[PDB]
Amino acid sequence: GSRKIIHVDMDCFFAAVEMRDNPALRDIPIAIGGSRERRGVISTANYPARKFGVRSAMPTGMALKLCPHLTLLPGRFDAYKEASNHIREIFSRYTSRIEPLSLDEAYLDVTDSVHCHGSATLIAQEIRQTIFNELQLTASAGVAPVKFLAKIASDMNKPNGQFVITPAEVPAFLQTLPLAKIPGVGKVSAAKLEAMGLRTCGDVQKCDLVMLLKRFGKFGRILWERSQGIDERDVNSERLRKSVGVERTMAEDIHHWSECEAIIERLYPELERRLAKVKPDLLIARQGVKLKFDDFQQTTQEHVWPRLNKADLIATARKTWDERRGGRGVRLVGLHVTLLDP
DNA sequence: CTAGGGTCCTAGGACCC
DNA sequence: GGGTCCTAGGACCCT
Ligand SMILES: [Mg+2]
Ligand SMILES: [Mg+2]
Repeated sequence: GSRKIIHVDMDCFFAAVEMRDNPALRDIPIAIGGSRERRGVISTANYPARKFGVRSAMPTGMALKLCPHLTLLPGRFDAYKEASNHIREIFSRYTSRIEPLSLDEAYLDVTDSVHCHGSATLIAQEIRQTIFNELQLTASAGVAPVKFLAKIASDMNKPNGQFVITPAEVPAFLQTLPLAKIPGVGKVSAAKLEAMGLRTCGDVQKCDLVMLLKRFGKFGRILWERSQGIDERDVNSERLRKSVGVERTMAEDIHHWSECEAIIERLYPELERRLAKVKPDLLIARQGVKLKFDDFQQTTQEHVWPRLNKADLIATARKTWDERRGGRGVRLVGLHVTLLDP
């Protein structure tokens, strides 16, 4: 009863696309991200930039201190979406059991596959080769009996490689696995776990489930399970979008309601255009707004509402402005919609 | 020197039983 | 008191 899960993951995705489309960017340090003047961050970087320490989510000013010649690109999201659609269609040549997680990666359940004599190792390799043909981008892959190990495995031999974890290999792999490598255990959790002496899955195996449940709730059950290679989550090909949002961080903090309202007037057409692609009649379940202040606290207020409406978003933003700003400056304004259930 | 696109979980009061 | 909805906040995911 052992499944075969593939996780496929594009290498330096946004950057790989810009270098394919402009070969002049191949050997110099490049990064997709907002300028230092726009108070931006790095979305991703190529390997020449990463050598300097440039990483995703790094503030762009820090990226530039590490790497003064970093070439900064704004991003061509239709080009990334196009490559994304292409690799998903390549995935469909092998199975319909496809769960995309973002533009550039998916899980594949090839347990019941007929291709490559049932070899998941060879399927992953054929998919990676096919993506390099046809798109001229490289992908890495991970093969394992459950999702999270497959996703960990696709990181271990990148770029342009893969890694297979067999059931017999799972116990040795887990013993020294840092908890922070499990998808969904982030910096805050890893720090709480470290402070109680839990660094690796081997550390957590020596823990009582009941204690984990008390100290972490349902997360503690996930931790206990994952530390044993237990991950019964099925590959789900029927997930649907639940929200759509449009927000912007300004280059300077704003301090006047007129500035905030002016921001909303530019954001609203974008939100309407993106909703309409998926919901022509603009019918929704909730809509709402987001402010982030200069102390980086952020607040949202959203409410049941039947149909995208600009004035109500202005009105709600006005209240949030008056009622929870407390005289602080505002670095970000955002709009938001929750989509109807079906 | 701190983005923009999202998902999922938690938690208190409202409302319903 | 138990479901479920409503809303807010936050950890976390991707690039
Ligand atoms: Mg990637
Ligand atoms: Mg990815």
